[PDB]
Amino acid sequence: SKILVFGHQNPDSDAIGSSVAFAYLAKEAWGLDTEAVALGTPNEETAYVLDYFGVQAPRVVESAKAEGVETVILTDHNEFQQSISDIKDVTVYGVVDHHRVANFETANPLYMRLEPVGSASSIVYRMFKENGVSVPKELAGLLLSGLISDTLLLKSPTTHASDIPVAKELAELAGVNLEEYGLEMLKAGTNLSSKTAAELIDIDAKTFELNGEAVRVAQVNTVDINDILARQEEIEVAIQEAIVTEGYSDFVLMITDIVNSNSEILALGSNMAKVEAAFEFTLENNHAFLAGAVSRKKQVVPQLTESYNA
Amino acid sequence: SKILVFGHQNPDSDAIGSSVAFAYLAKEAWGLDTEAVALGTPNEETAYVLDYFGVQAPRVVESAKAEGVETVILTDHNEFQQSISDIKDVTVYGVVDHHRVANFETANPLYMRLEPVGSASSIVYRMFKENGVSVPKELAGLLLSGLISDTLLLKSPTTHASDIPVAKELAELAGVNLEEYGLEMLKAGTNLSSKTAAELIDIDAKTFELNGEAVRVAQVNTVDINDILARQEEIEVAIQEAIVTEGYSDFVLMITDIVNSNSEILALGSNMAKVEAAFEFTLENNHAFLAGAVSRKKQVVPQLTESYNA
Ligand SMILES: N[C@@H](Cc1c[nH]c2ccccc12)C(=O)O
Ligand SMILES: N[C@@H](Cc1c[nH]c2ccccc12)C(=O)O
Ligand SMILES: [Mg+2]
Ligand SMILES: [Mg+2]
Ligand SMILES: [Mn+2]
Ligand SMILES: [Mn+2]
Ligand SMILES: [Mn+2]
Ligand SMILES: [Mn+2]
Repeated sequence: SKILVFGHQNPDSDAIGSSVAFAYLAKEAWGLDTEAVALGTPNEETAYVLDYFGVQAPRVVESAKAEGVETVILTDHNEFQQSISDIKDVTVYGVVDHHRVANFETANPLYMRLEPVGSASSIVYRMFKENGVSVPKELAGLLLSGLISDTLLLKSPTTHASDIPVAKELAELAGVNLEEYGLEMLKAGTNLSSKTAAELIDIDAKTFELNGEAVRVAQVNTVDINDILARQEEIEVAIQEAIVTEGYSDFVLMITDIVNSNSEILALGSNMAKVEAAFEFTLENNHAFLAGAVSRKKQVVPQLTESYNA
Repeated sequence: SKILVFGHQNPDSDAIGSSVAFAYLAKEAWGLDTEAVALGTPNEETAYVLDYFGVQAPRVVESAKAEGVETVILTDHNEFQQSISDIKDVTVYGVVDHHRVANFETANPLYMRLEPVGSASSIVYRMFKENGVSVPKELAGLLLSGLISDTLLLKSPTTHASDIPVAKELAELAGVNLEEYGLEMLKAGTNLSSKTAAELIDIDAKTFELNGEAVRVAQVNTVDINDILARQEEIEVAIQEAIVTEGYSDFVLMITDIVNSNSEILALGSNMAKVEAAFEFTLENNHAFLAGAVSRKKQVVPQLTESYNA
């Protein structure tokens, strides 16, 4: 009785790693019929991880029905609007995630395992351990990347103390130096020249349903804010097209400096006041600086989730 | 930083056991400041368990604000309408449960641990084991009861294979014979003479939000269906009062024979067709027989959840 295992739309290092990693555990521990698949082309960062360990990027799926499957397992997400296209007409078997919970419901009791930690991979790893399954080296690689990717080499305000031992142990199992491998994959994600302003606002974006509204929050990684601020024009022309065509209410863009841990916010839409409220700032020409922010999940989502209700 | 730990409204053996059991683990494993409390007077069954092991029933709480607490941990439930009165203005720290998920959302990532097993207590026990904490005898007692109560001495279609070892091991730790203690507590819950038809429809009931509707599903334990069917009149007079006063759309009552594993369904409301659909049966005089049903969570909820949508 076949089961797909996947990450969210616009899939990322953590999203792919955790998902793939686990389809393996499930088979070996409980002899389930799990096949890890994904909902998109890997990003430039994941590409590098995938090629660095010589794993093939997981095939891209359309809908469960297309695969003739009714039962799934979600990793790194749970919000129905972020999931596979036909998530309403399937059974969720199990969820392994590290996000807040919204727009998620079921008919029957499932397995869930959510912990608030720096990645969804740190959990899958910990779970490999509870069931005495040895991690192949190459999954130790993916999993690790997942954790580096998500935490920005263990310095995001999402890094939990539980992550640190997890780091040592994985790096070792992968045969890389942590400090040394970390920078060189993180670099691979800051190359934004291969991307047109259309694709750019959509390397890493998610839809949120705040209080009636569809708000779409996107993030990019860079070493220099003004590179993207020099592309402001097209970037905005692209953003507008998205809001019209998709029926978003607003769009929010985090231009994160991973070297200094800051972001610039670029936002347009009908609810600008709701945005400024969430950030105690002023959009000068559609944007503003936000000092020390790198986490969408801890420094963006909760705040919007509040000022859109208030 | 104080944290309440509790079961659902109309609290039961599993609801109290699991909740109490865990407030202990949390303290001893992670030194949290958890105090187990509950939202009602124990039922006649739990009473017997509580007195059999000499534990005091947990104080009854009004609202978190009344206790000056903002952070909670839910066991044996998750549906906001089944929880403490002010669950919207608190932070959910963690959830340990074995039900489907609905009407549940958060602002931040939490701990969840849901598994589909015969009780929420079988999970707390298993969890005591992952963290090398010895269970006091008397918590081994509560936990066990929780699992017996919920499964009807391991014969409900909710008993998982994972429950059986859990049973042996707990019974032993409690110093009771499983077969022998099981019947004598289960008996304690079938005494429905101490209850007026008002209280009767509300020993064990939960509200469900199916597709706009408020449907309220109640269950009783008996050794003889016709005892309750002989009380039909008042029982119905009481039911009506509930539907008017609360603004339910319909009421459903499972008259479960725990000796033979059957239930009689007694239902009134605006959506009778939606009910009959879910059960392939005909209400003769507001009721009908349903052969082999004992589980609200596996044989009632999913079916309504479907015919109310269909
Ligand atoms: N078959 C697995 C199911 C499971 C356990 N934990 C999970 C977490 C997520 C998804 C599925 C699971 C088991 O017996 O343990
Ligand atoms: N403080 C606990 C938190 C926790 C783990 N599992 C949980 C399940 C439910 C609620 C809380 C928890 C820990 O460090 O592990
Ligand atoms: Mg991310
Ligand atoms: Mg029950
Ligand atoms: Mn992710
Ligand atoms: Mn992640
Ligand atoms: Mn319960
Ligand atoms: Mn229960």
